[PDB]
Amino acid sequence: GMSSKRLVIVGGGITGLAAAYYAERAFPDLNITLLEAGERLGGKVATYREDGFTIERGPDSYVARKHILTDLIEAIGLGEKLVRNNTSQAFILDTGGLHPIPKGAVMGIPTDLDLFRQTTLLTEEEKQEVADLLLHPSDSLRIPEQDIPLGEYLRPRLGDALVEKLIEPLLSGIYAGNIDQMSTFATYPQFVANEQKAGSLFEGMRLMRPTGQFLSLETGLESLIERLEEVLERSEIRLETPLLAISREDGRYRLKTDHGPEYADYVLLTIPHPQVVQLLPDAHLPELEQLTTHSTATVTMIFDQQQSLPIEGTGFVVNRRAPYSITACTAIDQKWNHSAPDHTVLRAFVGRPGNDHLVHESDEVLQQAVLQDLEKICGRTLEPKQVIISRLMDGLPAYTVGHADRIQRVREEVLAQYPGIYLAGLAYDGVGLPDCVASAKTMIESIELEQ
Ligand SMILES: Cc1cc2nc3c(=O)[nH]c(=O)nc-3n(C[C@H](O)[C@H](O)[C@H](O)COP(=O)(O)OP(=O)(O)OC[C@H]3O[C@@H](n4cnc5c(N)ncnc54)[C@H](O)[C@@H]3O)c2cc1C
Repeated sequence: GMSSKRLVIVGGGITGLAAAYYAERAFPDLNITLLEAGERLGGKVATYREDGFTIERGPDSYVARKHILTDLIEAIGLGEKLVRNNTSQAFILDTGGLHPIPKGAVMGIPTDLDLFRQTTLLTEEEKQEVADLLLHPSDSLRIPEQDIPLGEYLRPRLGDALVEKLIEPLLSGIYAGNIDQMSTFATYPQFVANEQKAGSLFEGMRLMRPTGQFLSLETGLESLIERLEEVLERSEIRLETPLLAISREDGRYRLKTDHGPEYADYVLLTIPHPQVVQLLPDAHLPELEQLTTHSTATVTMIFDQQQSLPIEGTGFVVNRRAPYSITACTAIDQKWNHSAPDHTVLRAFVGRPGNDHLVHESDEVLQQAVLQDLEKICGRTLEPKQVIISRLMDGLPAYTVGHADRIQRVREEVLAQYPGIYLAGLAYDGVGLPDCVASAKTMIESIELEQ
């Protein structure tokens, strides 16, 4: 039966709850305790579910192709609630107004020049320049052997205008990252693979030429959190119990909390990475000290069903140069059939790296900024019936070239200074829900080798 040894999982978001699920199965004889600092499980995942609404406060969905989360959802009995996103028309907002996303393009890279050059997003001259670059690529281009930033890869092939006006805001989406720092190999390795096969970027994207790509749940993403807790059979969940310190107990660890210590043999930290650095002072973790973040607010406005749709499609992304506080907005009721059946619901995002001060301001200042933006964008006065504001402090890390190797080195240092302490979550192996689930599964698995 039960071993003397104990696993403590720290953080009750998706990474920590997934970790407990997988730990229950991998180690029938190991004791499992989960410490969550706040009043609830779920971390960033939270769903507003009153008055027949199902409106996401944090992540709204996940990439279906990352099927580990689909598999978890099925295994725990939630498969029947899976819904896909509707596709219709999306837009880029810049200083020149609301432009439809150009047709004839894969990830903003033109594959049909005639259709693409109908766009108003670039000037005629910029369009001619994109065409000349695509059809007549320089012999001086070289396929990158080592990883380089996306912007360094893309700018010489496509020019600055297309990268700035279309690709960056398209590919960054609600996350708002900087195209010029993100890794090429870790984000879009198929660009390079296809270029190498087709001999040019334009013909590489043409190999890739063609119900949306995303999954959520009818009962809301928070129902996933709730079901995970429910299917745990022996893990002890302690809410309102932040981990405050880690000390050595002759090979084991003493974990300090407000209500007395927990003793552990294995510790999985799934909490924000700057708390990792502070909790593990004998570990030299500059990689984690230099991993930056920004904060995001979501501001959701519920309107009585509208005769003139405020946005004529699923939503828009905003060019960072334009005079707006919002970085993106979604017509939730257009994108998700289940969320708000008899209403018009808009969800705006606010916050970029190096520019997120609005997120720390009051609800009235945040709301007013979002309202002004939309009233200008939509042409008219808008009178929301209800507003739901959520704030995801330090929520998005900026992964740059060499991240994955830096995280390997962080993990080796932690294992060498604190044997039995493992890390998982959004700082490490990908920001998205499925990446975090995988992060949890792989770290649980690797404890399995070490017993
Ligand atoms: C604005 C925004 C939008 C996003 N949209 C998407 C999306 O559409 N699709 C997608 O796939 N991903 C999205 N993500 C990424 C997604 O949120 C992450 O994949 C996921 O929530 C990370 O979960 P986690 O458990 O690692 O961290 P968190 O959700 O941050 O959970 C950390 C937990 O640890 C707890 N904690 C903190 N300190 C302590 C302590 N000292 N002791 C104990 N517990 C502590 C916290 O209270 C929390 O419960 C989005 C992220 C943001 C910021």
